[PDB]
Amino acid sequence: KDLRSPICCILGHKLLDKIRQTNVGGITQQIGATYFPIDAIKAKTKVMAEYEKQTFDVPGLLVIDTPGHESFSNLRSRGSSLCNIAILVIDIMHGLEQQTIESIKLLRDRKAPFVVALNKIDRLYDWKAIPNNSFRDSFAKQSRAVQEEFQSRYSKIQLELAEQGLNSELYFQNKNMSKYVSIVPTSAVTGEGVPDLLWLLLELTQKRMSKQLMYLSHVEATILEVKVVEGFGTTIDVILSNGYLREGDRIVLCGMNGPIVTNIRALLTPQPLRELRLKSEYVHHKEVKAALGVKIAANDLEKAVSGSRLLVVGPEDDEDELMDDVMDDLTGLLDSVDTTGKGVVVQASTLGSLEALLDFLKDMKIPVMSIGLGPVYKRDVMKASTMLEKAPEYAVMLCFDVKVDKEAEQYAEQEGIKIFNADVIYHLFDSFTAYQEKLLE
Repeated sequence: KDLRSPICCILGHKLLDKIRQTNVGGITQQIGATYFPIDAIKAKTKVMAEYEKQTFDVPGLLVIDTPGHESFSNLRSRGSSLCNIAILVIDIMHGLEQQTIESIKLLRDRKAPFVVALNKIDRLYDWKAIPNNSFRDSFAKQSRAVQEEFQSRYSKIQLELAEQGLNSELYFQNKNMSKYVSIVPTSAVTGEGVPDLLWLLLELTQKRMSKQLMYLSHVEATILEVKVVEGFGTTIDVILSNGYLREGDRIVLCGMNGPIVTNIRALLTPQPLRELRLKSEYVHHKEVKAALGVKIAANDLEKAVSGSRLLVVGPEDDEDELMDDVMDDLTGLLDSVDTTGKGVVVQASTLGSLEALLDFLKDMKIPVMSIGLGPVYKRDVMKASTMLEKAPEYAVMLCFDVKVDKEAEQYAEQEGIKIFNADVIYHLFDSFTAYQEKLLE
């Protein structure tokens, strides 16, 4: 069979610094991701033969490495196209951070599958480490004492997980993955448990997600970043999870003001050699194939929507129809709102973030007049102005993980339009409630 390389991401507070380490093969830094060829994974999971059967039927594994929630930029309905499984990192020493708690809620709302990497086991007192060893092997070789510290901290964390509504189990004791998330103890410092983690990701993707890895005729590529690069203008960073992209390809994209159609001018990956980075930070490719994180340079990318997908226009294909098709997600979001009624104006970083926020605002019966994506401008604030006479209360903008232009802020202040901006939804809610209540007293 020709199976796709599965794609995963890490939700962490560096663990991936340890996984990406190789000792004198073929692990490559890509754009916004790191790719692990299957042979490298074999080498790194060699010690797992002691405990498990091994399966190597995929070309490799792609790890989305950016620091945010970029793996959830698209609609949840296309989630698996962007990321097959998440790794929720939890500190064994000081337990759950708040960021961890949010990540748990986000994962539940996205309905995304994940495992837990229970990191920092080295910090257990008198931990005697065996570099890059499997967990069970190093653990059996610890003192009874060390084994007991592990059990204590582990149980504390299981409690803290149960408090976020999660039941949890060590991965080799999970017989009910539908009920229990698997826990893999790791050390970013020593590398211990990393073989276990690789084996487990391989296992879950190849065994319980075989259909997701099945060969696909058509391209699957999702926009994660829209970034200016001097010499290229506005570029886009994408995850190509299926198919091929070629220099010169006619592509259509979802944009803030409608569909964009353009032609690929360059396909770019990072330049690994220091000396060559003096000449260019990138390697140009005539053609690339999944699974990879790649930067695309093309004209007219300025209004591109993060989380949107790419369609390649074939000689046979109708461009106008495809242009309509690409919009479907954003348009579906637009249909969820009544532009006529009284309501707030909403603006979000990505299709996924916009969807998560809209779902929330509907859950709270909070009406929304207008919808938007990306950085906030004065023209965007102006949308809420109409609200002021009809309702003082709804003349507000609810913004998620976006930037507000100074001009927009001054305009809002001078107009008495409230701008609430946060990177966690409940912050927005609390601010809005507070505002309404203030208006009441």
